Amino acid sequence: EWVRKADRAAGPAAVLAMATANPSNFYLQSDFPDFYFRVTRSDHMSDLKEKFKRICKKTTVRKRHMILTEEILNKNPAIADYWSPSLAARHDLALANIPQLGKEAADKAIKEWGQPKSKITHLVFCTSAGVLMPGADYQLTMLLGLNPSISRLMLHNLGCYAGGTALRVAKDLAENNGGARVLVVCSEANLLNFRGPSETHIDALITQSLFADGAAALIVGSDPDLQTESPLYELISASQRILPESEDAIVGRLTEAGLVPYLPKDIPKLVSTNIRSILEDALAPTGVQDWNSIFWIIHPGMPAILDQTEKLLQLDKEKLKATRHVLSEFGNMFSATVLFILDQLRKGAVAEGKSTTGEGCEWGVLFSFGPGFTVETVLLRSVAT
Amino acid sequence: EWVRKADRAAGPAAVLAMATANPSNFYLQSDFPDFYFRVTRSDHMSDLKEKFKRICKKTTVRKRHMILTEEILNKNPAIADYWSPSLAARHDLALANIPQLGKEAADKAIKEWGQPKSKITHLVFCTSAGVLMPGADYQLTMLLGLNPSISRLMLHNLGCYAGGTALRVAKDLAENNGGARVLVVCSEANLLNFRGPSETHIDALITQSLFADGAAALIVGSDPDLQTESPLYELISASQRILPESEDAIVGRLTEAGLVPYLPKDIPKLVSTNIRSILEDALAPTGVQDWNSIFWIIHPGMPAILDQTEKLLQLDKEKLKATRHVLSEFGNMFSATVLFILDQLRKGAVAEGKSTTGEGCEWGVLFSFGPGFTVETVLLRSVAT
Repeated sequence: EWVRKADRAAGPAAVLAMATANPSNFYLQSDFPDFYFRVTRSDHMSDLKEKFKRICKKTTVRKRHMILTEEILNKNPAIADYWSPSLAARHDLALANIPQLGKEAADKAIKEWGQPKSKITHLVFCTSAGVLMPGADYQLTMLLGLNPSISRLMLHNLGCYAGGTALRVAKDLAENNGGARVLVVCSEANLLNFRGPSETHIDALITQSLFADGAAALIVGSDPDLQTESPLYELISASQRILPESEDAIVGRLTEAGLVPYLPKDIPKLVSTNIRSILEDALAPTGVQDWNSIFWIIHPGMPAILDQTEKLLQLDKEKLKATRHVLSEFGNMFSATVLFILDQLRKGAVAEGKSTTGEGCEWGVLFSFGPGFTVETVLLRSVAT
Repeated sequence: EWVRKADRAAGPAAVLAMATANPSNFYLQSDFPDFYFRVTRSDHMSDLKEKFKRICKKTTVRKRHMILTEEILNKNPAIADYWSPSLAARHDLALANIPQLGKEAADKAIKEWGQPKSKITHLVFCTSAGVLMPGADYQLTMLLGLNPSISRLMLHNLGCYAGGTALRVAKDLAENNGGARVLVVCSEANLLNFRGPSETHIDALITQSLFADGAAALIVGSDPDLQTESPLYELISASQRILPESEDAIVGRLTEAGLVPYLPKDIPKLVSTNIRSILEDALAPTGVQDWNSIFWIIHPGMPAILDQTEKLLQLDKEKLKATRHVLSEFGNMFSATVLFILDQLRKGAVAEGKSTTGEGCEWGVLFSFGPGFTVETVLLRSVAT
């Protein structure tokens, strides 16, 4: 059966360009326990700093970019406390930084893409760093001079899986609308989550060892003009799932003092229990049988999950190389992290001279997660280099 | 040119079912100035109550449903103050009420629809009443027993235009995915916006005369099974637009004390300046030339805009009947209001015995607005009754 093309697109959505950006300011992880416990006026919790020193080392993170400088925290001490009224201050920083960081990545993706901005017909903007009305999607549209008639989808506070949601959304936008070009921006920062330490909230302390700032921007479109556009990946399928028996696994409470996390259930075991059949279902239409014949993007919000999945599916230790590089060099930038990893995977495949944007593989899987417990899974097809 | 149907849908997205729900508790507008100034411990502002009495009369609102009872406000006095730290309390009420109110409307829409819940493949959930992680989309999925693999899009804090966004989103979800059935829920309440009066913030006081609680639920799907499903409307086009010279027209600041509005620019003039060409562009593919040969849904967040548009396009005074009925009986329920109006328009067309779900008209326009200044415009096609 055939249908008239009419106003729709013929073929699957493709990533046509990708780029990332971060705040200029960064912290080496080796320096962070000292910096953190100083600026939060918590140097007296010697035994807690010792726990934090161990937490920070086991993250395998090396540096993290952050908007929050010692100077900004000094001018906003409520942000540095464990729990003081500070939401308005955090949202003032979000308005000054999140759309701007998104534009830095968007400029670079549009440059790689090579087409004029006026051909962008849709914008998907994800952030958990600040609820703005109008949103950062609006502010970015104004800063970039995009068409005022652009179709925007603003995704506030989905949490760490939203990079998968953004691709899932962009796929239908691109495929249903002939000529549509979708600018996808995940722009993230710890502005809502950053706070001082508490001996009674170790979960919250662990998040201070991992979360970081950064933005990723993509152009997604179907029916590429192969004379002016160069696909990097195809978005073949995109699915979302609540895992069984995962009620309240990850909760984020938005309060007067910003975002406060609550993580009672064991996240690594939840993923291990379910990852295999989720990826089997994803790979079912490809006829792949070797876990090592595909490329990998796994959200690294809990580094232990990377090791455990690697062992479980018996992956070649180079499979998660791009994933671990981003974790080491940038930390967990919330929903943007899997898109950083995608770009790093592409750049390493090209630099190392492989045959496909998927490190020589044809098929690939992108997997991220967050509150629900929710898992976003994307089936990707590489392109010949 | 033709394309293989493959996994996509053949025809345009259709509304297949619709229903609404509200909190049991309501307030007659004639009683509200007394109730409001009492519970906010503000009876001493006699001159402000007098302004409020006049504001409430000119709204043309008759009743409003609200979660907030005198009892709840007594147990949460910070909510009743103009500006006291209260976000966590407001979000506790959101978690206890917003997904639940959405389920009340969803149950009724699914009943009208007549198919099993397990055929729902997508959920679009809009609210500005509380940022939850996981969102009310998750909570509703759990309360309704929807498939854990449902594709959800959670839309937090877009503001009053999100009813148009929800239809715009559902359209692409339905049309790009063969067999997809999209549950659309706008569930809204004043939980973030409700506060005591200030002589120095008249804008905030006006919003207390209009905002109300309610949920609307729709089933949206392409390729209806005409032996089991009965389309009510077709979603023919859906567009979003930032109006020129409208920077900061509507701003909503999410603070320690909840949502605080800021409305410097003149909203009625902004709409009047731009409405006509926006609707002409919407109607361009229909060949309609008579503004009175189409049916109407206009977001009634500012009642003055209804009169002014009516005069400007010289509408038959019955055109905005369904719109004004919802405003009178329910007030402004944020993004849900245009969907209430759509359902009222359908119910009145059937009850009054007209030839189409569009009061006998073929084409219709749905127009809502909010921060940006953003306008969402939907072109609807009715169905023979």
